[PDB]
Amino acid sequence: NSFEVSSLPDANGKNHITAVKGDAKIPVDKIELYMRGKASGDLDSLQAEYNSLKDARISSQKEFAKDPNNAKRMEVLEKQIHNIERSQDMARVLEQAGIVNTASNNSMIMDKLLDSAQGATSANRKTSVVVSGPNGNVRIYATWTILPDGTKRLSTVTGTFK
Amino acid sequence: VNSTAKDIEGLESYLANGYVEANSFNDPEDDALECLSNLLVKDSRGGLSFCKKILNSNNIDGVFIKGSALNFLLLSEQWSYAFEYLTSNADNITLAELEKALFYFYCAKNETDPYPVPEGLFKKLMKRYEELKNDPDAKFYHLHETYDDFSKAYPLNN
Repeated sequence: NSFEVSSLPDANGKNHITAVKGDAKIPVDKIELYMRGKASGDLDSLQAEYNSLKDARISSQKEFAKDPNNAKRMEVLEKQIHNIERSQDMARVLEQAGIVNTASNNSMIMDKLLDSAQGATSANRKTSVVVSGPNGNVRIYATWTILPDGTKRLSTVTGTFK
Repeated sequence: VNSTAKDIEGLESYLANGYVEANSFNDPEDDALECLSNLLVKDSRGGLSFCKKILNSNNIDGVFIKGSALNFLLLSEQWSYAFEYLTSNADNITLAELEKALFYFYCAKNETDPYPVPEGLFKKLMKRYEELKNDPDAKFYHLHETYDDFSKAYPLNN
């Protein structure tokens, strides 16, 4: 009972290291992006730009609304911050449980994620697993993309169900 | 950098398949938000059409993007559709949609001539907040803070 680590190309031809088991796949970078608080972007500067837009909209919403480039930027920034906060929260959750950021723990998490994905159809693209640590257990939640060949690629991991 | 046609293709793919590109390793909801908001500033009609399709889809795993779609409509010439959608769906809008709705009206309080609010919508929104406020996912939308801003903006209404 094992998973394999290989390199698979994305739509632009760029290779990504990927853990594979059965009919499921996890780009290994997902561990940093979603579970260990290293989501993309600089939180402090992102929040500063979002705040100035939010404050412009709060004080003058009609005028803010007139140029959709405002809504576009603000919403894009909001999703980046949202992805960072979910990822830092996940890192906090694993740390609280004593599941430190090591290769073996991250392999453990991925193996269990891959196991939970084996059934997944287009009828249900969401799974969850319990991982174990020195300071207790935690449930984590994954969402999956169903590919044209029916295999699954991990989209997201979060500490809470959505 | 995508044409409007390619952004539209990606959005129809997300609605039908759950991905914008089969071999994109990004979260497809992130890809879909890029496509939707890129479309909106280039092709308002098409951008707002796909906002509507996203709100009405029953086949989308993304929650954040339903907020986005609602939000772009609220801030567009088609705000009335978004008011109507909220009135008709308040009972079961998501966390993301509820927070956008509550935030929009908080902001609207500062407008010199805010749009007329449909009968009973604020009561519906508040009720839905009481149903969702204990959802452990709520904090990632700052629902509680947005609720306080809303209620503090409409205190006689509390």
